[PDB]
Amino acid sequence: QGQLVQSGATTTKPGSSVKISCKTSGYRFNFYHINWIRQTAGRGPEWMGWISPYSGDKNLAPAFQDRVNMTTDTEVPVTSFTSTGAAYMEIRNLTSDDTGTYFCAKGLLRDGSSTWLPYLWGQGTLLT
Amino acid sequence: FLGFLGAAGSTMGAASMTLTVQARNLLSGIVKLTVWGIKQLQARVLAVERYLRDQQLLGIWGCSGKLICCTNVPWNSSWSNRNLSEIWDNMTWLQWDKEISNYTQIIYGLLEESQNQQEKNEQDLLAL
Amino acid sequence: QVQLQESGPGLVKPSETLSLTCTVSGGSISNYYWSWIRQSPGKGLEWIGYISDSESTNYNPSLKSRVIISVDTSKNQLSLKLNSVTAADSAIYYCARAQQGKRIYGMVSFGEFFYYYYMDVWGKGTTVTVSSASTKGPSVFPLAPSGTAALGCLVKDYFPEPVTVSWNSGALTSGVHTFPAVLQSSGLYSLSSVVTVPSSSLGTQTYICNVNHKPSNTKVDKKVEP
Amino acid sequence: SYVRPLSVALGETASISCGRQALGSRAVQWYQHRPGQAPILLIYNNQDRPSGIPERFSGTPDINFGTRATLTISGVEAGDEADYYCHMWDSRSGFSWSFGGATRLTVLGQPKAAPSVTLFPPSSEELQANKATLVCLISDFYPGAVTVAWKADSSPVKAGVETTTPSKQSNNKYAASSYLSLTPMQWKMHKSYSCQVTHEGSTVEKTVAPT
Amino acid sequence: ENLWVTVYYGVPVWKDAETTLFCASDAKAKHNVWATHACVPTDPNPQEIHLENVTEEFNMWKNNMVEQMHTDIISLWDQSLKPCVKLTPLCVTLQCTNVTNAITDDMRGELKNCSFNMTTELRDKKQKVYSLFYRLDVVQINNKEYRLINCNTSAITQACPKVSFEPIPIHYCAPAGFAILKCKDKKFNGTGPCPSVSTVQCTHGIKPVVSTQLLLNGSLAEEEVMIRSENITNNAKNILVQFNTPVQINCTRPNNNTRKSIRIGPGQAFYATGDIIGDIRQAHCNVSKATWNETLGKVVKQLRKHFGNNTIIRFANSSGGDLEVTTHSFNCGGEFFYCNTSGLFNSTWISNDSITLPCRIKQIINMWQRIGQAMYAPPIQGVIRCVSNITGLILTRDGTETFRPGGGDMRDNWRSELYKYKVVKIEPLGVAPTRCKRR
Amino acid sequence: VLTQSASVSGSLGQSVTISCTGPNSVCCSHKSISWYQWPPGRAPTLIIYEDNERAPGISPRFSGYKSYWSAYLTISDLRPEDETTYYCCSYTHNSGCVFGTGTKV
Ligand SMILES: *[C@@H]1O[C@H](CO)[C@@H](O[C@@H]2O[C@H](CO)[C@@H](O[C@@H]3O[C@H](CO[C@H]4O[C@H](CO[C@H]5O[C@H](CO)[C@@H](O)[C@H](O)[C@@H]5O[C@H]5O[C@H](CO)[C@@H](O)[C@H](O)[C@@H]5O)[C@@H](O)[C@H](O[C@H]5O[C@H](CO)[C@@H](O)[C@H](O)[C@@H]5O)[C@@H]4O)[C@@H](O)[C@H](O[C@H]4O[C@H](CO)[C@@H](O)[C@H](O)[C@@H]4O[C@H]4O[C@H](CO)[C@@H](O)[C@H](O)[C@@H]4O[C@H]4O[C@H](CO)[C@@H](O)[C@H](O)[C@@H]4O)[C@@H]3O)[C@H](O)[C@H]2NC(C)=O)[C@H](O)[C@H]1NC(C)=O
Ligand SMILES: *[C@@H]1O[C@H](CO)[C@@H](O[C@@H]2O[C@H](CO)[C@@H](O[C@@H]3O[C@H](CO[C@H]4O[C@H](CO)[C@@H](O)[C@H](O[C@H]5O[C@H](CO)[C@@H](O)[C@H](O)[C@@H]5O)[C@@H]4O)[C@@H](O)[C@H](O[C@H]4O[C@H](CO)[C@@H](O)[C@H](O)[C@@H]4O)[C@@H]3O)[C@H](O)[C@H]2NC(C)=O)[C@H](O)[C@H]1NC(C)=O
Ligand SMILES: *[C@@H]1O[C@H](CO)[C@@H](O[C@@H]2O[C@H](CO)[C@@H](O[C@@H]3O[C@H](CO)[C@@H](O)[C@H](O)[C@@H]3O)[C@H](O)[C@H]2NC(C)=O)[C@H](O)[C@H]1NC(C)=O
Ligand SMILES: *[C@@H]1O[C@H](CO)[C@@H](O[C@@H]2O[C@H](CO)[C@@H](O[C@@H]3O[C@H](CO)[C@@H](O)[C@H](O)[C@@H]3O)[C@H](O)[C@H]2NC(C)=O)[C@H](O)[C@H]1NC(C)=O
Ligand SMILES: *[C@@H]1O[C@H](CO)[C@@H](O[C@@H]2O[C@H](CO)[C@@H](O)[C@H](O)[C@H]2NC(C)=O)[C@H](O)[C@H]1NC(C)=O
Ligand SMILES: *[C@@H]1O[C@H](CO)[C@@H](O[C@@H]2O[C@H](CO)[C@@H](O)[C@H](O)[C@H]2NC(C)=O)[C@H](O)[C@H]1NC(C)=O
Ligand SMILES: *[C@@H]1O[C@H](CO)[C@@H](O[C@@H]2O[C@H](CO)[C@@H](O)[C@H](O)[C@H]2NC(C)=O)[C@H](O)[C@H]1NC(C)=O
Ligand SMILES: *[C@@H]1O[C@H](CO)[C@@H](O[C@@H]2O[C@H](CO)[C@@H](O)[C@H](O)[C@H]2NC(C)=O)[C@H](O)[C@H]1NC(C)=O
Ligand SMILES: O=C(c1ccsc1)N1CCN(C(=O)C2(c3cccc(Cl)c3)CC2)CC1
Ligand SMILES: *[C@@H]1O[C@H](CO)[C@@H](O)[C@H](O)[C@H]1NC(C)=O
Ligand SMILES: *[C@@H]1O[C@H](CO)[C@@H](O)[C@H](O)[C@H]1NC(C)=O
Ligand SMILES: *[C@@H]1O[C@H](CO)[C@@H](O)[C@H](O)[C@H]1NC(C)=O
Ligand SMILES: *[C@@H]1O[C@H](CO)[C@@H](O)[C@H](O)[C@H]1NC(C)=O
Ligand SMILES: *[C@@H]1O[C@H](CO)[C@@H](O)[C@H](O)[C@H]1NC(C)=O
Ligand SMILES: *[C@@H]1O[C@H](CO)[C@@H](O)[C@H](O)[C@H]1NC(C)=O
Ligand SMILES: *[C@@H]1O[C@H](CO)[C@@H](O)[C@H](O)[C@H]1NC(C)=O
Ligand SMILES: *[C@@H]1O[C@H](CO)[C@@H](O)[C@H](O)[C@H]1NC(C)=O
Ligand SMILES: *[C@@H]1O[C@H](CO)[C@@H](O)[C@H](O)[C@H]1NC(C)=O
Ligand SMILES: *[C@@H]1O[C@H](CO)[C@@H](O)[C@H](O)[C@H]1NC(C)=O
Ligand SMILES: *[C@@H]1O[C@H](CO)[C@@H](O)[C@H](O)[C@H]1NC(C)=O
Repeated sequence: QGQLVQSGATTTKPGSSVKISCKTSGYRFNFYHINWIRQTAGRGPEWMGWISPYSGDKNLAPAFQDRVNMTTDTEVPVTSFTSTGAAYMEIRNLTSDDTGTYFCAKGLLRDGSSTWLPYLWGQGTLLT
Repeated sequence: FLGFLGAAGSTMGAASMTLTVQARNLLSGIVKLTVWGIKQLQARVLAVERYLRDQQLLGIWGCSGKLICCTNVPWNSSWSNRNLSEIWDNMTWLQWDKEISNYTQIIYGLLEESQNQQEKNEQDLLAL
Repeated sequence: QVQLQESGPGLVKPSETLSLTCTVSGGSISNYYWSWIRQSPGKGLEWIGYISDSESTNYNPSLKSRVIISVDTSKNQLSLKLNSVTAADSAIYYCARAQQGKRIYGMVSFGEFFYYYYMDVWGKGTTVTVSSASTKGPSVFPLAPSGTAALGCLVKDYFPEPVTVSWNSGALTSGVHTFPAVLQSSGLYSLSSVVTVPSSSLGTQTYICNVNHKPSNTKVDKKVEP
Repeated sequence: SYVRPLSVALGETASISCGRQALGSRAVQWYQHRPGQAPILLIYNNQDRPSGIPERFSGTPDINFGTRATLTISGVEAGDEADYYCHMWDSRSGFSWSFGGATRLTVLGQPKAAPSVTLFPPSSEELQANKATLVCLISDFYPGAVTVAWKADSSPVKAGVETTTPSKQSNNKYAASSYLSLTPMQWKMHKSYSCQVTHEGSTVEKTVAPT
Repeated sequence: ENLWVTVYYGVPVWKDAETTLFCASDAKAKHNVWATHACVPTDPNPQEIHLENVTEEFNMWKNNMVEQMHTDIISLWDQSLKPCVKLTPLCVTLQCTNVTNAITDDMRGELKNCSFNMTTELRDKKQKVYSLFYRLDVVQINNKEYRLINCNTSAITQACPKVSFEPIPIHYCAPAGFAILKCKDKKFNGTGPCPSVSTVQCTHGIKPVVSTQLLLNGSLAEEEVMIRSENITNNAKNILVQFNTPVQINCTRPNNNTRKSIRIGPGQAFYATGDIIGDIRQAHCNVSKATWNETLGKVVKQLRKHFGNNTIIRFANSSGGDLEVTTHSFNCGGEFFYCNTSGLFNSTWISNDSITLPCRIKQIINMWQRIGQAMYAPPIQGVIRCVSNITGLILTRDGTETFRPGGGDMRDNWRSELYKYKVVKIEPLGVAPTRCKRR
Repeated sequence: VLTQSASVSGSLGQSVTISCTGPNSVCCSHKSISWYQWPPGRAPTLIIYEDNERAPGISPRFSGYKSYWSAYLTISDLRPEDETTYYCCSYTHNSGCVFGTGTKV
């Protein structure tokens, strides 16, 4: 299973910096990367970056290199294979061209050639 | 090298490469009528007892003295519909055994006769 | 700074209350503990009892039955009364200042301690004699003399001890030798005191005896000369 | 109570052991007592001594159980001859009413001293009272033991004598008296009366006659 | 896509189970009651393997190592008492008096001097002997006649005076094919999924210390102070407090006792308390009033996390029961102390020098399981003084909330040390699909 | 830079084939292609990863193929819910998903 609920769909004007949450359930939070992808209206869907909810290792697209901040906090064990985690993400030099719906998605597998691939997605959040 | 049971949380494909590290710890360790003697001796008999129960099946399936043997019974998908990359690069042996737990006694059956008939065919073939 | 003076009758009949007093001089009375001790011939020192600073009593079980120790803090006078006196009760009765010591061996909270008493300053003692025999004053006679010369007086036939003798009402003190008395078979003591003196002083420095025997209330004096 | 003798030589060090051992932690007092005199406290706590007592008097402290209460007289002298008492207090025994047995210290090695005999004839007022008494006065001798013998002329007389047992003087020597009582006739009728005092090996005599 | 069953031997998979655990002890050689000389030696390199990415669920209140250790300690004691001398001839009529008096009014009867006729090494001869007995080992009859406490209820056996009761580390190990699972989470409640898990062959060195109310010489929390219970909302489930800072406690029996060997019979000697050399004092324990105040202050803060920041809780003394329950009972240097703990839990805590504890001594200690067997502890000579850490407590709520200590069930002591450990069996056979086929 | 089909469509029963290609920086033989079914503004869905392997539960009607110069996504036997936009990914193990332009069917 696994379900990734997201934050609210609130709006703010340029220059600011907003944080969007992603609360995971039904799967081990530490076993799969967390990926964030944006569907801008005036552009094709753009992969922003993934981080490891285990190794803490991050990797973003160069179009977001010095403007984004993606973090996670430790998981809460529920059963031997179910945890509850959270994943946070912000943008710095933000304008109104960054408008769109934002998603969080966990990785596909935990080994192989398609480990981090966004497999299980969230509900999306409407922005400015 | 993670040690005995070191890859117990690692993927089935990963743990399957360190099988000797569990195999050699299966009857060794540190194991008068005193209470400690009555205790320590039945700990000695219990280790050899369970060890030969597993080796007997390993022999009755035609896998004596090998940590990975391929068989001839096919995978009835009702046991587990999951795919290979979904298994070896995703699940751990612990949760796998939890899923396939009911069908092990069934699988242990066709493994028993697939060898007992294969032994019978190589005896017909060697009669020429 | 603190001295002590006993005071006694010298004689008490068999079966009668023996009364004594002790007057402290120099310190307060209701501030310290005070003990009574008596020494009879042969028997060692005997602790009689003691009184606290807050004037609590505690008597030796040897004679707890017949002893009452009191105190009068109007002055510094402490008393003793001993009922049903018998012959064995004749002794030299001392009183002394007992000081309380607290010996602590374990935990004071558990009461692992005890109190010990010790008498640090003592009186001079007072002699009392138990005898149904009556009192009697002495009969001092002169012992005239004849490089040095000696002269004395013959305090004859008194009962009981003691008898105080001094020469020249207290002036003559060197060379005096007062000898212990003599219990004659008649039952009454006899004492003699002499003083060695330069031979030339015989004329005419008067040498006057001074005999006191308070049990009979008979103060006497006499002179000597060749 | 009963008395324990102890004899130490002069100059040596007396060690007076307490007659009753202690069952626990102890608070022991030492009193010095010469008969016919007020006792003086030597040591009140196991080792503490009041003022006016020299350093030659010492008592053992109670640091560990097992030590025995012993009074130590260092450099003994003739003035140390007395009864010594051990007032023993401890944790396990109750109220120490008794001062305990007395240890009578006699110091040896004192120098021998000869008597000072002085005889007196009966006084006139005594003879006036029809009673005659001669008084022999012996003093300043050591050791304190003398024999007295009265002699009417040459014949001996023993009826009428009354002699005092020796008694210590403040000079640490002993003194004694004796009184020959007699009728005033057997004083005049005899030639002379003599008091013979034998001390240690020698005898000494003073005589007097009615004149 | 042709998938076939592939057999694997040696797969890292286990399941919870129950097995007989054997003991290991370090080399130190007389012989202690725990028969640690009869245990295998421990490896000086206690190999611990960390199980990365593993989270197992623990439950110290359904654990079996505790229930197994509890029976081992009992069996070890029955084994040790078996060859020692029976004291059934000692169940006679005792003519007892108080020992030396002259102090506190009603502690003279705390220990008695007792004369009694006793068997000798010849059948037709008797001997009148005496012995010092504590008050808690004898009862009156009603005259100065007394009788051992156990004579109407149980039989009596004196401990072979060579075996020492000083507890020493025990290492519980699992047989081959099994494994011990350690939970290494520093905020572990005792129950629930433990995120940090490691496997060990044997547990650490566990001293089988039997104490009451206060848990002595145990393991320390690495952070905070942890409170543990099955159902904390249930007032009939004891609370197991575990400190992280040990509060030292100094206990002593000052009376210099003496042992008196008494020939009860042929080859049978009875060791009686002969005499008390020196003073007769009181046995007691000190704990620093400052530190016991502080560490009792970190107990109440973690207590509020289940009862409310505004709620006010208080500590009282034991509400009664058997002697071993109402007192900090334990063994110090050989003799069994019973220290009144009123001066330790007597404090009410609101929203936002040292103390001394009078102890008494028994030597007729009986069994907390079946009544019918009781031990005489032979009197230890000299002066007793042991210095120990208080590392935990055993409290009890009543239902403002009040907490009083207690607990006379031995296996609560073992849970305070075995909560981290879990026994599982290995199942090295695993089947899975692969694209490989035989021949 | 990873261009896919402009647009295509069919009818219930037949098939469609969306393309996906680009220069030697985005495609192909040295990179893996994944395909996503993505309704506009809502939760997307993985359908194919590393060039033909389909995610769990994906109906066997969906198929992936990869030539040396362009990857394909076959959607046989169409059904109503397939009216969607489809994007292709280009990715290796240690990088990110370079998405494609788009294709509505
Ligand atoms: C757990 O917790 C427990 C509770 O906290 C704890 O229990 C404690 O146990 C210990 C030991 O087990 C106990 O310690 C004992 O303490 C006794 C009392 O000591 C105090 O009092 C004395 C005397 O006080 C009087 O005198 C002084 C002047 O010196 C005055 O100032 C006082 O005010 C008082 O005098 C007045 O009051 C009296 C009563 O009101 C009146 O009678 C008097 O006229 C006055 O009015 C003090 O001297 C002590 O001071 C010393 O200690 C302080 C710190 O406290 C230091 O600064 C310094 O070193 C001081 O010297 C103290 O205040 C002690 O008596 C006892 O020690 C003696 O007894 C043992 C056993 O019997 C002996 O082995 C030992 O050797 C000691 O004997 C000596 O002293 C006695 C008495 O004089 C002598 O008779 C003996 O011969 C020996 O003398 C030798 O040594 C002397 C010095 O030691 C020296 O002076 C002599 O000249 C000679 O050389 C022991 O130490 C303690 O009390 C317990 N706690 C409590 C609260 O009770 C337990 O340990 C804890 N731990 C556990 C269980 O593990
Ligand atoms: C416990 O559980 C966790 C969570 O599941 C496991 O962690 C996961 O392990 C798997 C395999 O071990 C990982 O998959 C691999 O992912 C890498 C991608 O990372 C590479 O790229 C990063 C970004 O450029 C880069 O930072 C990395 O480089 C170093 O830096 C980090 C800094 O933290 C360091 O931690 C790394 O170890 C590197 O040293 C890194 O290079 C990918 O490269 C792998 O692909 C290769 O290997 C596979 C086979 O494994 C092969 O098929 C490929 O062709 C290719 O050769 C591989 O996909 C996954 O990323 C981990 N994290 C997750 C899932 O969140 C952990 O292994 C478990 N341990 C135990 C003991 O059970
Ligand atoms: C416990 O009670 C017994 C009595 O059954 C006590 O034993 C007796 O103790 C007294 C006192 O010490 C002994 O008398 C002593 O004898 C010695 C040696 O002869 C003598 O030197 C002493 O002066 C004193 O008279 C007695 O012999 C002894 N009897 C026996 C049978 O032991 C014992 O002391 C008591 N112990 C305790 C700790 O209370
Ligand atoms: C908690 O642990 C400590 C230390 O491990 C225990 O202290 C130990 O206590 C015993 C008995 O009191 C000591 O044995 C004795 O040692 C002295 C040394 O002088 C010796 O004279 C005795 O004959 C006896 O052998 C032991 O040494 C001591 N250990 C240390 C390190 O001091 C304590 O008892 C334990 N607490 C409990 C409640 O068991
Ligand atoms: C991303 O944002 C988070 C906000 O949660 C930052 O985390 C905090 O940053 C501040 C500022 O330096 C620190 O003082 C805090 O200790 C950080 N942690 C927490 C839990 O607040 C984080 O620093 C940001 N990213 C980077 C790279 O700085
Ligand atoms: C009481 O607790 C303290 C603190 O845990 C113990 O002291 C430590 O003891 C261990 C084992 O010997 C050492 O590794 C530490 O270095 C010690 N630290 C300090 C600061 O002493 C002490 O041993 C404990 N005592 C008892 C009897 O359990
Ligand atoms: C307890 O009492 C015993 C004796 O009852 C004491 O033993 C003595 O110890 C000293 C040590 O200096 C030895 O010299 C003696 O020979 C021992 N005597 C006996 C009879 O054993 C012991 O010291 C006492 N212990 C304490 C702490 O006071
Ligand atoms: C318990 O006793 C021990 C030792 O008898 C005490 O520890 C000593 O404390 C002093 C402090 O003055 C240190 O100098 C010593 O080094 C300590 N000894 C040891 C062996 O560590 C301790 O203070 C006592 N505690 C209580 C509560 O009584
Ligand atoms: O050490 C103590 C202790 C410590 C502080 S109070 C008591 N024990 C705990 C209580 N206890 C027992 O219940 C046992 C037992 C076994 C065999 C015979 C008997 Cl009589 C008793 C089972 C051990 C005695 C030993
Ligand atoms: C799978 O197993 C079931 C029962 O276990 C059996 O009825 C069925 O025929 C099997 N299918 C195959 C393909 O072996
Ligand atoms: C990996 O295994 C877990 C365990 O059930 C499962 O939920 C998950 O779907 C698996 N991953 C994939 C990609 O199927
Ligand atoms: C012991 O002492 C107490 C108090 O003094 C007393 O009540 C009790 O009767 C005594 N017991 C004996 C046996 O003397
Ligand atoms: C021992 O037996 C005798 C009988 O002769 C009895 O008088 C005595 O009281 C007994 N001893 C004790 C301590 O009761
Ligand atoms: C044994 O005697 C004691 C004395 O008080 C009593 O309390 C106890 O109940 C008795 N035991 C039995 C089993 O009757
Ligand atoms: C113990 O802690 C776990 C950790 O989450 C919790 O789930 C459980 O309810 C707690 N139980 C008690 C009795 O405190
Ligand atoms: C804990 O106890 C309360 C009442 O004491 C009870 O209602 C509750 O059900 C108990 N908890 C569990 C898990 O049984
Ligand atoms: C109690 O206080 C703690 C302070 O550490 C706080 O975290 C907690 O939220 C408080 N709870 C309540 C109910 O006040
Ligand atoms: C508990 O405290 C009360 C109050 O002082 C006291 O009366 C009672 O005896 C104590 N009980 C115990 C077992 O300490
Ligand atoms: C425990 O101590 C208190 C006071 O310290 C006392 O009142 C109470 O009686 C004691 N308990 C017992 C059982 O002796
Ligand atoms: C209990 O507390 C009260 C109040 O502080 C105090 O008066 C009493 O002495 C205490 N008792 C003990 C045994 O500490």
